[PDB]
Amino acid sequence: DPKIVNIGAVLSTRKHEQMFREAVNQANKRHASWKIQLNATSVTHKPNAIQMALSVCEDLISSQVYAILVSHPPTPNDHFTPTPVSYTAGFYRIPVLGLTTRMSIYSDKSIHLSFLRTVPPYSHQSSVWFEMMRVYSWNHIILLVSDDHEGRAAQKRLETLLEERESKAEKVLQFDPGTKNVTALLMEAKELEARVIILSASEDDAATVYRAAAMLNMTGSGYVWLVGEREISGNALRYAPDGILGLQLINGKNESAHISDAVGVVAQAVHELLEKENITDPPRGCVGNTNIWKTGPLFKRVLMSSKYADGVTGRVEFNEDGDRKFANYSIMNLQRRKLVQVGIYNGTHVIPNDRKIIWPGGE
Amino acid sequence: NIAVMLGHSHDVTERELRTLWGPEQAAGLPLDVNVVALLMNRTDPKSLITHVCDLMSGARIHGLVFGDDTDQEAVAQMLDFISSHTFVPILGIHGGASMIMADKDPTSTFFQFGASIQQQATVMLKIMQDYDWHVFSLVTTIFPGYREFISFVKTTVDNSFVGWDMQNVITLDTSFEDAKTQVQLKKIHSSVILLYCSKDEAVLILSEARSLGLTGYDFFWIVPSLVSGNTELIPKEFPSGLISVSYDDWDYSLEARVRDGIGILTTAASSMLEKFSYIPEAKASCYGQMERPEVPMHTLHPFMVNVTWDGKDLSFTEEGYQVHPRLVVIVLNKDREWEKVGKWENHTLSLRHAVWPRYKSFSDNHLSIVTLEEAPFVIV
Repeated sequence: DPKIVNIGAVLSTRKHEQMFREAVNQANKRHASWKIQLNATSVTHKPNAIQMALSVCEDLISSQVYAILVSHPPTPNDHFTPTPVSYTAGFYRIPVLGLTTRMSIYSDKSIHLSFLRTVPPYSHQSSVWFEMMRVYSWNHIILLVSDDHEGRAAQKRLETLLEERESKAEKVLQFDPGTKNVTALLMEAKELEARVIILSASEDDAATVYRAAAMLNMTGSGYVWLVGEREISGNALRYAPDGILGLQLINGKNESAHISDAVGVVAQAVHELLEKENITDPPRGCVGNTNIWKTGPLFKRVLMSSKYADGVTGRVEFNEDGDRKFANYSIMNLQRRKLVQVGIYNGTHVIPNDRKIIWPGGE
Repeated sequence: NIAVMLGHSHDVTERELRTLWGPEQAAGLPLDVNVVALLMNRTDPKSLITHVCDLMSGARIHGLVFGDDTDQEAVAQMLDFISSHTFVPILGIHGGASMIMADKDPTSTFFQFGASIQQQATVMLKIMQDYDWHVFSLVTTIFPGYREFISFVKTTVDNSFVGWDMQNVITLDTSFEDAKTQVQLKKIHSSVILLYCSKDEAVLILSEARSLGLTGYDFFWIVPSLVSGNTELIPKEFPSGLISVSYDDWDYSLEARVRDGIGILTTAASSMLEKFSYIPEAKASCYGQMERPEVPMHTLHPFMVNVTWDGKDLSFTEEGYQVHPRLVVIVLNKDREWEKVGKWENHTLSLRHAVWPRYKSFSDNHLSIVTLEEAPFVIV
């Protein structure tokens, strides 16, 4: 006879909730149905944070879940989507999955000790920076950073990669986030021996840096640019010199494929795990219990090593830190607006297209 | 104002006796404030949220000096979240709200007074060089903070002229059954071993290492906190003589910690009134949030970072680092207990042992030459 398990958690909108339900029903028809059923629940987002924490604790209590999906809401530019949920599920050892939450704070494991995600964060963008510059004959590098967390992570990853090849950068000129004057920093950067400015800012800061560099006569005639995924979308695209290489992720704004891949991998892991010793049901209540269950870390360990092959996004596999390995970025280059695709990177696998590359200036 | 929550899970030494005096003392910062207290029980997220929200109905211009007793790690994080989306500065004292978390959101205000891992490493390097050992290895395992631990250790080693011998960095991360662990254990040959693991990982590593013989009469282990708990709950397989450092609890009692917290809050209020002449409140509502954007009126952030009390100064900085923590160094006793040698009070260690007692590890030519100064033969 079947045993009921209740994976399923917060989504964005009602249409997404119905899509999640149909996806889990699809995941039931394949393989087992006479031992395990795994019906799913849902609940939508709310503006107030404490209300969301109370709602997610209700969700934990009333169903005794085994995992949690935490896809981001439709109101952007908050980065708040998974944090409150995570903390609650961090109290116990029930893993949660992220869907579109590309940020670098969650990559830590001393502060979000029960978090997974099927998207790669920005440090891998630094890695592709290094791979392209290494095979492009450009080994100088002069990188700019905003004094925050994500900038520090990106710079640490880039320098760590650069150490193995035994090279060195030129400057780590960093600027205060959300500031208004950056003229002095650009002026200081002008008189050096570098031409490969690399910046990883956040939207409006990148826009104001674009404006300042435009005024200071830095665009064109050498001094080629590079920019991260978020540095060319939004208002930043308005203020931009020709020749940027605004690297960006392919099939990342979509969420249908991600819901499919997540339910597939979770179901596979559960069917792999219920062949074990005595497993305890997860805690419920939220008011009468205060202990973590024993089979939490074992479940996370099982989930970590899992190779869902036949998916919509390829061989999804999990790097040991909890991120997603082997993504596919599209190196969109700009020329007379309307960013035009120029190549494809797939992990030590950078391959250009047959199109034409123009640099700042036009030479 | 200023409310304190407790409930005496273990130490029932409280009742109304805790709610005694406080800001009155001899402090010259009087206003419409009280010393309201509260008792509670074991903490769960729903109960904790509800209790703090209920206290927010009266704690208009107040704060909380909450303390815990358990070892659940998420307690500090939940406290951080509450402090974030309530604008009420709070502190942590005992146990659960005592392990310092690495990073905090800028739009938050709370400062637990534990001690940073880097501070522990600095004190440990100080004591190691004081005994002039220098050569050492850095066997460890995979665990959060291990990478920054290693990098900080290396950078601190390189940025001085005393000449540490750096070698034998071991970072085994492949379980404990293959040949890599065996060869890594066999390769080390020094007498000073520095480990860093997580509780049962450290005990399993030591149980493997004792069978190799690295646990003789001339070896040291200086494990950083980690395997210390909050009592004398050392595992039975911990042989003896394990050097460690930890936060002090016997030269510092909670009855004084609460007094220090009350004084810090009152001094911060006095500074705010001396610089802003008005302290508003934030007692709108706990529930029904997401109804107002940021409002930087009387943020405590600039009014605490350089605050002393009754001469004694314990001002914090950025994160929960208190600049002057009362770290204490302990050793494992013969009767499976923790000793108390030296106290990190000033930048000097002020140790008690002139020479090392040569603790028996498990259950030879150094002598005493005596001479006095005389003539151009011995010079003082």
